[PDB]
Amino acid sequence: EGEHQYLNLVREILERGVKKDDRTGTGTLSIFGPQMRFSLRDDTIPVLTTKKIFWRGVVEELLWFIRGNTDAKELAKKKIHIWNANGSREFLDSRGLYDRAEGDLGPVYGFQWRHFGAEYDTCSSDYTGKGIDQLANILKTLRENPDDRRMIMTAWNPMDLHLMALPPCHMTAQFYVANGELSCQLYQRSGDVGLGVPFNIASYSLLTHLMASMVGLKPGEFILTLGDAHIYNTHIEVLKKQLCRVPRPFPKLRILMAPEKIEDFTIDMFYLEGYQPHS
Amino acid sequence: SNAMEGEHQYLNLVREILERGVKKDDRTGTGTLSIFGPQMRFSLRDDTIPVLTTKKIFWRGVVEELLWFIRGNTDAKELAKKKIHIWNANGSREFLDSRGLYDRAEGDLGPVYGFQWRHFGAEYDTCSSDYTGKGIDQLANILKTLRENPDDRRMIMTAWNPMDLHLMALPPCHMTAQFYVANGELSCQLYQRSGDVGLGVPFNIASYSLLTHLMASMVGLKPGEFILTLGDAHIYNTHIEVLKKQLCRVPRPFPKLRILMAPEKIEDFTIDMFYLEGYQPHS
Ligand SMILES: O=c1ccn([C@H]2C[C@H](O)[C@@H](COP(=O)(O)O)O2)c(=O)[nH]1
Ligand SMILES: O=c1ccn([C@H]2C[C@H](O)[C@@H](COP(=O)(O)O)O2)c(=O)[nH]1
Repeated sequence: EGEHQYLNLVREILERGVKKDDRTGTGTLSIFGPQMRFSLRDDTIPVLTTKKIFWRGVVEELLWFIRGNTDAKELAKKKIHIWNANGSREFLDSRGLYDRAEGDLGPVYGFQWRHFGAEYDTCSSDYTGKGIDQLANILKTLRENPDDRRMIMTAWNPMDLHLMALPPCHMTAQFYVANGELSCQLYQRSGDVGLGVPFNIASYSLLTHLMASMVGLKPGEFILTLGDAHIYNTHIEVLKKQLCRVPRPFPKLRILMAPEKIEDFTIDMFYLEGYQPHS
Repeated sequence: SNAMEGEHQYLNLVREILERGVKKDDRTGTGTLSIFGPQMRFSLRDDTIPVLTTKKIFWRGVVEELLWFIRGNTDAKELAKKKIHIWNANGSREFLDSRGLYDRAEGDLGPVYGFQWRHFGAEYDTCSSDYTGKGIDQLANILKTLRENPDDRRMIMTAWNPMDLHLMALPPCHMTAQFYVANGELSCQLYQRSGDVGLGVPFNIASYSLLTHLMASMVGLKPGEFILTLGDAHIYNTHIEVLKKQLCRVPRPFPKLRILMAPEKIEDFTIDMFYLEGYQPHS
């Protein structure tokens, strides 16, 4: 049912979610363990049509993850300011990272993907050949042994959590191949269904399409498995309004080229075709 | 996944892989029927524990393997002493040599499951080594969080340590678990990257459901649900006919777990402290 899976999850949380408080104390409606499956066949990419998704933000954040970058200032340079708050002096101080420079998020997401286990210094440091390159290893495995049942990429490193501005949310992904098609399952421990989740869906779906082009496979499915899937009490009314919007068909991703190395992908190499969101 | 489908979810999953699974080769290439991403949900309410009734589950094996994980133990010889021989093959001289672990003593599985639960990040020496206060005790940290901040969305326990994989006899299967609390009920979701639906999966279901029941008793919570999320869910070509025969079996109601006491520390639980009530499997 495509987008209707997302909209039915919103509906389910509104109707059956339990009243649960978050870190600050801000209330949520919550359910545990829901799953959503999106077809990536016929170039489809699940970018929501009932709300306009910040596609440029999705792309730049992903490429920044793929490069193994952790400097929020590098995103701020591209006019993507989604990570600036968690890289602020006041926020880093609140986490006990007083020595850490402004915008230096620590060994978050991408650093774990490309350099798992490497000793973190700063965001500007040279990490070439440091730690375990999980992403490069998955790409080599998809080319040489696509039936492998261990194609895991994790950002969940218990030893580095204290060094991160925030612990990973979209924490573990698994890759799978069947009938020349690449599928991805993301385990996400916590999901703000109203804000973060639509962005995570577009992000990992883009990652799967990009990875498929790297290894001569076709995109299959993207599965999002959530832990605590919740709606903030402040979002209920705006989400109720979004539920009345009739979805339009999902856009198609057009990849113009794939470079030799996945970290050399630029926003110019691919684009959304027929993206018609509600205004 | 729907909680009150009980054992029918499992029988529907077997039927699903049988009818819709793709022909996929494994490590050796023995052949499987495979599907990606299926989920099962089991209610642990009213003391229910999802131990399959369409096939007899080795309950004593489930229990002793779990307690051995909870203790952070990795010596297959310690399991063998309890007449549980399920890990003996992967601890054998021939198998350890096949993994390039020639220096490794027989039965020493390396930093597998339980060692990661209790000592994530600790430097592994042998199975007999003293690891008291070494590495990150994920299980003890989850238990403290369940007592102090049950709404926490970071109660993760992982065995997936990329740096230790080469030291293990086998990479972790049941790799990451998340805990959750709502209305005084404890739920567990397990992410399992690979599942042999015919053999390992029924055992993993009973194992993590037992762990949830045990953890709840430790922290004054009631068991809620156990969610199993699979990556590659498969059936080996050699099991197709035996599984088709199991599909003709009508499930009986699930047994109930009776916990007599909970010790101060979870690693001090013994098989004598709890038992299965009304377990009626097909013979
Ligand atoms: O990619 C992300 C990152 C964060 N969040 C949301 C989930 C929670 O509402 C919040 C993080 O809070 P904790 O789960 O860490 O408490 O941000 C997402 O939805 N997606
Ligand atoms: O707790 C476990 C451990 C293993 N397996 C099965 C899954 C696979 O059939 C096999 C392990 O093989 P790989 O996924 O590592 O290739 O054992 C399970 O079902 N459950």
